Amino acid sequence: TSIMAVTFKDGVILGADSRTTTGAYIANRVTDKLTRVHDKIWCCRSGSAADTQAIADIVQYHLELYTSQYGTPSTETAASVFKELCYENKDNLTAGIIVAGYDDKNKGEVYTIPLGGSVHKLPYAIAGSGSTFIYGYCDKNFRENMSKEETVDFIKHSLSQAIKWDGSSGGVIRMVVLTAAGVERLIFYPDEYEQL
Amino acid sequence: TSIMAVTFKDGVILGADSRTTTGAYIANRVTDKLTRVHDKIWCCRSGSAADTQAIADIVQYHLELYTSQYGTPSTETAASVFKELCYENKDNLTAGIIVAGYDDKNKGEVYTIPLGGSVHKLPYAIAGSGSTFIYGYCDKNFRENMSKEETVDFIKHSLSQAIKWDGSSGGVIRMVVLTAAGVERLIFYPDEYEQL
Amino acid sequence: TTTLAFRFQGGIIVAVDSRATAGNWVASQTVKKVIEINPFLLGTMAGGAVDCQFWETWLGSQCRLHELREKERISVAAASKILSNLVYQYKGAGLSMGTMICGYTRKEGPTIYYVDSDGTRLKGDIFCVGSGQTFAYGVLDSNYKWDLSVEDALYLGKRSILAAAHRDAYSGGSVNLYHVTEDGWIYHGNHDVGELFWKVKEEEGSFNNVIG
Amino acid sequence: TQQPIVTGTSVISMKYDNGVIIAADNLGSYGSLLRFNGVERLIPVGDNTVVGISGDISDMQHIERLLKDLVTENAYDNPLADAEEALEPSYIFEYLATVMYQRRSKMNPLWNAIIVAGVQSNGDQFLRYVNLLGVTYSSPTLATGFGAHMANPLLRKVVDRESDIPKTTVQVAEEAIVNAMRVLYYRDARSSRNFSLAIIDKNTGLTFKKNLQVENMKWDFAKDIKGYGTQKI
Amino acid sequence: MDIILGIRVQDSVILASSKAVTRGISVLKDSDDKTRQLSPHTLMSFAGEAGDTVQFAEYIQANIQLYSIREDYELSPQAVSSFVRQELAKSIRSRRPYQVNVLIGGYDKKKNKPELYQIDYLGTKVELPYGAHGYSGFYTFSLLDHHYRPDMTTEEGLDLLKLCVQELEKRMPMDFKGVIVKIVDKDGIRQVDDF
Amino acid sequence: MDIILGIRVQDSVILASSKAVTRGISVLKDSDDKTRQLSPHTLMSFAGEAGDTVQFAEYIQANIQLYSIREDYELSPQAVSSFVRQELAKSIRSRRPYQVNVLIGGYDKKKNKPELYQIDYLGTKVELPYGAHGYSGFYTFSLLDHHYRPDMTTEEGLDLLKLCVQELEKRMPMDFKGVIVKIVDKDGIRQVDDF
Amino acid sequence: MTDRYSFSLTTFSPSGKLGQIDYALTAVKQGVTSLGIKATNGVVIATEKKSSSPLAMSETLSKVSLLTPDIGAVYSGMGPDYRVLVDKSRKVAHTSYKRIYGEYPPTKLLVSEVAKIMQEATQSG
Amino acid sequence: QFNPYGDNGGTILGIAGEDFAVLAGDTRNITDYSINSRYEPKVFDCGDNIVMSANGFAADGDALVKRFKNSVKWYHFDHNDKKLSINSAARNIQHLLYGKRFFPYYVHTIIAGLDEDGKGAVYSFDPVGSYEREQCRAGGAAASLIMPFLDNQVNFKNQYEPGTNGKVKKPLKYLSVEEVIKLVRDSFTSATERHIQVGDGLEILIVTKDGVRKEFYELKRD
Amino acid sequence: SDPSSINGGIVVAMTGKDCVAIACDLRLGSQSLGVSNKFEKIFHYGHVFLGITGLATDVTTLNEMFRYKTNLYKLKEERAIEPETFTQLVSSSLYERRFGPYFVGPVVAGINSKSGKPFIAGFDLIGCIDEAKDFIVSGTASDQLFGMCESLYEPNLEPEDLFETISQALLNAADRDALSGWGAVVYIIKKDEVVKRYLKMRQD
Amino acid sequence: TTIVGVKFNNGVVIAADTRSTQGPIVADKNCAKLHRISPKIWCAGAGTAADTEAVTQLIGSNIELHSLYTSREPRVVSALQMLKQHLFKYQGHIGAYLIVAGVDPTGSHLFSIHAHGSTDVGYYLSLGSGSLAAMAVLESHWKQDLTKEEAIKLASDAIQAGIWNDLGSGSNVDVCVMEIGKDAEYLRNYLTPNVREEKQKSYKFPRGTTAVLKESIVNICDIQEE
Ligand SMILES: [Mg+2]
Ligand SMILES: [Mg+2]
Ligand SMILES: [Mg+2]
Ligand SMILES: [Mg+2]
Ligand SMILES: [Mg+2]
Ligand SMILES: [Mg+2]
Repeated sequence: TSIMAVTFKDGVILGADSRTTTGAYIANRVTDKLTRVHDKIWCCRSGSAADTQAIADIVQYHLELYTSQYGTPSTETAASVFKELCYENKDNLTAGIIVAGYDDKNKGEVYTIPLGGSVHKLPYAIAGSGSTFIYGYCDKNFRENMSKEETVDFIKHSLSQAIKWDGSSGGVIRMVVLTAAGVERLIFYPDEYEQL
Repeated sequence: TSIMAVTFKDGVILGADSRTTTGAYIANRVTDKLTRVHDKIWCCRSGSAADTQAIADIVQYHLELYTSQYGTPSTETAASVFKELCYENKDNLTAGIIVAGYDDKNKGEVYTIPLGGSVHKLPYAIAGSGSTFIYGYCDKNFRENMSKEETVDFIKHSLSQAIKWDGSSGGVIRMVVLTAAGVERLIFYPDEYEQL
Repeated sequence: TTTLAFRFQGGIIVAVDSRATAGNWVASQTVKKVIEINPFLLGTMAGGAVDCQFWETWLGSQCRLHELREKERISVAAASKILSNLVYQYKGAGLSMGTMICGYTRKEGPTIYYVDSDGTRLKGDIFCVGSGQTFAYGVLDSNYKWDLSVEDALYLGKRSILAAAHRDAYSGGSVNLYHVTEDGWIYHGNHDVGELFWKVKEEEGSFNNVIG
Repeated sequence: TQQPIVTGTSVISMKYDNGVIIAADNLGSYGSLLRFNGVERLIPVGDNTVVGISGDISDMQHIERLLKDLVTENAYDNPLADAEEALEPSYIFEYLATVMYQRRSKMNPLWNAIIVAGVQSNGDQFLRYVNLLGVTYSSPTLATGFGAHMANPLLRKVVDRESDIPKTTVQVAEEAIVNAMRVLYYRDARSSRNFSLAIIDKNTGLTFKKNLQVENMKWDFAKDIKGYGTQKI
Repeated sequence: MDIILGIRVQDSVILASSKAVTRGISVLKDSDDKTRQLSPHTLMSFAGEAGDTVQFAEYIQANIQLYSIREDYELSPQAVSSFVRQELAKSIRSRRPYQVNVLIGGYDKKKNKPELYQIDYLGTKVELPYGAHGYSGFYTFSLLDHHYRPDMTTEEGLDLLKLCVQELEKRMPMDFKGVIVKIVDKDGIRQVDDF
Repeated sequence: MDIILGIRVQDSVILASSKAVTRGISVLKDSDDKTRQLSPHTLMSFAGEAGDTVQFAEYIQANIQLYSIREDYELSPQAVSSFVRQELAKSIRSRRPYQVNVLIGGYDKKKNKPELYQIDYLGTKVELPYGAHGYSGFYTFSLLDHHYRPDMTTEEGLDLLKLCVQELEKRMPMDFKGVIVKIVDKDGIRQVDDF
Repeated sequence: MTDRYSFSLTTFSPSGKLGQIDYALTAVKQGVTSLGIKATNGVVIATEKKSSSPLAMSETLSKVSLLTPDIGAVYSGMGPDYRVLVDKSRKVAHTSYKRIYGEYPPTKLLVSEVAKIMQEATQSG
Repeated sequence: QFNPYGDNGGTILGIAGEDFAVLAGDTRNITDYSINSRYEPKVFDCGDNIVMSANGFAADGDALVKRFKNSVKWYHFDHNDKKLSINSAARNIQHLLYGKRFFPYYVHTIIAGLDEDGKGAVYSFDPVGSYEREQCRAGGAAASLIMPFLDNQVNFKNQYEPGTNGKVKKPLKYLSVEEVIKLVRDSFTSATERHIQVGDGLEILIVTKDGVRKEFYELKRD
Repeated sequence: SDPSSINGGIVVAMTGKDCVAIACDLRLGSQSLGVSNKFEKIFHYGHVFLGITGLATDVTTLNEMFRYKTNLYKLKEERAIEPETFTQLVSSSLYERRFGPYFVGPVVAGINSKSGKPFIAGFDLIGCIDEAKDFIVSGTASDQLFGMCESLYEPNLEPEDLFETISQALLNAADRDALSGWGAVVYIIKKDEVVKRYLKMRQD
Repeated sequence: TTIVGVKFNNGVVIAADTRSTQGPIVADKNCAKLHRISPKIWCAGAGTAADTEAVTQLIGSNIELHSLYTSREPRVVSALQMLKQHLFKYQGHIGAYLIVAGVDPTGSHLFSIHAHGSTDVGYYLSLGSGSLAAMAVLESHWKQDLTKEEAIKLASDAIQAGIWNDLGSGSNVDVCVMEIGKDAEYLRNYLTPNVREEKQKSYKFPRGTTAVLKESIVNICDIQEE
């Protein structure tokens, strides 16, 4: 798995590959790892698919019940609920989740929650097996307050390299753009990103 | 450990960090991992220090005896001797060696010899624990027939990132330039490369 | 450790060594391996020291509650079975116990029950428990008679502990003697094995192998 | 029972004549990966206490929330919450020490080593240690992890016993701490150049210094070192 | 403990059980009676792990004695054996199972027939003309298979039992210190004091 | 095998050795002689792992018999015991060590003295007035410590030996099927056929 | 190949003489004079440096050799044979003594070891 | 795997006099080859003229001492400020220890004080609660170095009266508090020389009818 | 299981004024079982004395080995071996079995016949020399001996005073060890006389 | 154990503590850890004490024979090469960890050697259980162009850090100074900061205190004449 979330001027973009493996067999080559817990709060999932699906479903439930009572939750609040589940059940979970969301007050925010269940607010985050190969590239190429087109290129180039080197990653590059304008899904195929 | 060798227009340059660790303790922070097996055939060492020192010393002996009889050996020949030792004794060795050399006929050549004892001739090679973090960066930034100054910058920037992310790597960035002109040693200190 | 107890005409003799070891290290030479449950009942300590201590003083509390409620001395059978049923509840948890519950009542006469941390409960005439038990058994079996005098019986128990104290590395220090009668137990002193060995060697002519 | 995932390395500290100093780098390692470079591991409680934490970062964040909650709770129905009935370093420590030992006794520890540094109401210096086992001890100098092996020897040359504390100024104490942090950067493979330092003085109060860097490093001698024995070039 | 044998003859059931009690290196006792009277015409012998054997036997005894008082009636050997089997079958899936094997020898006063039941610690019940537990059967069954007749007298059964014990004493490595023999018939339970 | 005892009295050495050979669940033999005559006035009893015991004993026997022929002279018990010890000490650091414990009872014709040597499989030699191997000493040494005198007659030694065997038969769990007793004195080696 | 000379080249002649030893002594007789004198507080050994050529640096040719810090040797006869004997004598002082007893051998025992080596060249194949 | 136990080193020594008692212990606290503290008090005044030390794993040591001090406090509340006698304290500590029989306090506990007749008393406990009154007891790291010395110099073991040659033992004459303190100091000085975990400082608590007094002495810091 | 503590036993050596002392217990056992009360652990080759603790078969084997080697030494050297030289021989002999060692704790004691200087030395099972001025200890009660020696010992003791010190050090150490005791022997060694004394002690 | 090596102007200095231990017990309180490979090549050892002694004597012996064979004074690189190839062959089973220092016709040298056969070059080095305490001092006070007097001070201060802070190290400081164009000076017990204080009591017994069974004269002399 190769996943990342990047804040930019107009908000935040989540990116992910689509490969799910059982050993060396690709069980699903068109997986959707970008999952929605609220209208403009999404997450990238890595680790145990069962665990991360179960967690996400519980978070979506919590934020739906939160919204019914207290109105739209913050991205920080969503990250807190993720953390609470991951931290308290750390012995029985293998989950590495990046939380990304768009408020109007706070704008684009990215939180990463690694295996232990800690929370780290960052300008951008990378995770999954393929992330190891792009720590150098992403650190050298990331800038704050990029445009939408620049951020899409940054994510596309980054995950392209992660896919190139990581056997556990591959397929299509899915992306979800979170801004004031709304929610936009993007997809990029092998013939496009491999030649980069 | 973070090590690499890069061919360029005038020949080849070997690069390395200087950190040697025993667990989390830095046993030596000024290690020289760029070792000479012949006048213009050097190698970068990763893995067991005892193993790679023992191998290098044996290769240097073999190439010294080769030279006495048959004149200057090729870089391919040096890589072959490394391979023979690494392959035949694979059960008792933990060695990851990059061989780099300059002929006048063949010019700059780079051979990598990973754990198994296989040989791979490449335009450039990266290895060691810190190499994982710069596969993306090096693949995106490497060009063939670079100048001396460009290649030094490429290696400096690459190992800077490897050092930044890998705890097992650090200290100074040592480099050795192999060309028709001769053998030039370079050193770059933390205050220089950290701010890149 | 070496502990013994045997029934005879004059009641029960209880005899124990005094040594406690942690590996090869001799932790103590002055350990009390006879628990005075009450003035009429005695228990021996082998296996786990605390397990024997704790649960046999607890047993004394249960015996006291029995005779308060029933206005009558508890039988040795009933006292031993309270302890055995207790340790049986703990079976598997890792209690370590090998003890003789000794007493002398009207209805039973002199009675000895071997109680075990595996839940074993055996009535018997002669019992020997500990690392030096085999040495004590030899002296006991070859010299035991029902019609022993209180004086000779006390010596036999003392001599049998000495036999074990000499040969068994994890037994020694001193010998504690008790004589259990119907009216209660009677303490018959602490006897240093070092001084006792030479005394017995000379007077008895035994241990010719040893130079003195 | 768990294993630590995201970890923080050495916390070092020492007493001086008017108070205590404590320091810790800003790194959150992920095994050999130097993952997070902006982690604050010194957490102040009020204006008289600083708790320095090493080990598992997720457990550190949990402890950070317990201390935040402790301040809130102390203020409840407490008119003297900012005066006579404010939280003391000794109260904060004893609470943590209780929690650490309880958690180890349930076989589910907070995988940390903690140093509580502060100044009491009467001006007395407070410096005490507690870890995942609930083991506690006090000393003129205290350090966790690698700091114990490399920092303590250096800090003990300044304050070797109780009688050396009044003779040690804040400038000398801070100098020793800063030098110790440099030594740890040379020699600890799980350390970073960036660190935070906190001074708690009975006169000047709590001074919290962020974004400090290890400087005046010696590396020039590396150029002369060649090979591993016989090599000359 | 070690060896327990059982044989059902014409008009009685005979149970033979070893007297030795070994605790590790030593033989602590050589006169132990490994049996309990459950009712006037029902006897149960037992062998297995220390403590569990007697604890289980006495627990069964108490339950059958309780039934006898409540109903003023003696349960049939078959009924007692089924109760015992269920307790052992319940035990095998418990937190800490009873490690006890039993033989139940009884005389059914209604049917006027002797009955021998063999039940192991798993709750495996079988009605047999003769039975054993552990290694005892390995030495004795070939003799019993050869000599046994359903119309044997009590005296003939005891002679065949002596031959079984003699074979055990010859070929078994362990010294089990002889056996206590008991006979269950229409008149009740009695011990053969010379064997 | 199991139990081997030795006692040095005034003018002779007495070795007692069990007769049982138990291989598996069965006692295959009850008349096995666990001893070899090394020379006319030197006897060696042995106990340990199957095969190794007899192989080792016969190997020693052959070597001492070879020496006796070459020099036309009988080695002293001390000399024989030292040779045996060295072989066992050599054996313990071998690829597959001899797992054999021995007692060497001999009469020194030069000194006119009986001598008993105890040697375990490690090559641990001790000269003793009485000795044993395995668990045998645990049951018997307290009796020997009490009764033994250096000026005992052969008949008194045999009586003390009977008491040791009786204690073993009482408290040992294993049936060792009695003992074969042999006496080593100035006249040579002879077997006590009734014991 | 293989050394197929596994038999003695020195043998007793009918008169009882060991020819090769006598002939070796003849070669020693032709050799340059060397001597030794023992005093109460020391020993001296001496010889002539017979230079084969004046262009040769006779300082590089050491006829007198240190065997141990307290033992020295000088010879007469064939120089190359001496040189290898000195090498063996130095090594045997370590392998068969210093590495066992942690000290250098006494003169007589080192001499004994050198003598043994020379004896073996008189009997070996 | 998580290991809930640790070894904090240290060595303690309790000696019962005729009308007094001492409980001594070094002040060094360690893990592995590192020193945590050169002065970390190990012997504590628990009130009612009782002194206590729980040596071994310091977390369990502190926990036990804390619970016993608490037990003294509640004994006063429940029983009309009655003084907790040393024998009663000893039995109480047994139950505290045995309470955790299957997850023990990894410590070797010693208490000291005066019995109800005013005589010197020392009680010694194993980790799981087995206890016993003793005249002399060293505990902890250098216990094996100290006890044989005490057998010889306090109880006069293996010492006989000159001239008699093994026939008459040296008489067991009573030692003063000044004499005991000398033996304690020499025990710890010797232990410091030959045991790496022993050193830095020696703290002695002396119990008499007048109360509890403290004495401190330096030890080698290497 | 642990070869160095199957048989049990102890040796201690001390220096005095113009004298050395070496002492040992007499016990040989099979773990808990006491087997022999006459198993002496001190041997001598000329004027050099060697104590050996540990596995009893190796104690015996090494004694026979050093008798062998010191006998050949004497025939070739034409003189008795000295303590300093013998110490190096013991060290060399143990280390040649580096990866299959004798499970022993040797202790050398003696006076150099030429210089008259008292000498003691100790080794681990593998050959490392411990050349202490004051004392050397070895065996299953080595901790106890270290404690006794450290407190009881003072330098420049006269032969008859040194006897009392080493005897009391051994006895009280052995009485705190299950696998040591059953008698004891003390050698008092002067330049040209050696006295051997058997001590009376508890036999448990 | 704490051992250090420090380069200076015209040579090199090594130092070591003097405590050898058996687990938590101090076997020798004044052990000599500074060993001689050749007159001007010295080394300090940590790890398995028999292995460090054995390997230095073997290489020291072969170095002497090599020096005699070549008519040249021994070089540190020769000791280094012989040590590492020996240790590598035995794959760490010979538990020798050494700091090798010395002077020769090539100059002054300082190396470390680990048990598996790896070697390192440096201006300042430390090995043993107190190496971290010692290295802290070296990293705090080391500079280029140290004088002889400064290097001795630094080396011994680094050993002291180990003595006080490391439980595996203690007692005294041994130092050896190897300067170019000079005899190497071995300074046994250069510092003595751990003398035991006088005891409170004398434990000299009255004569006749010990019970004796038998006395006898031992015959140490040979078989006598006549
Ligand atoms: Mg290897
Ligand atoms: Mg780094
Ligand atoms: Mg034996
Ligand atoms: Mg100390
Ligand atoms: Mg003993
Ligand atoms: Mg004993």
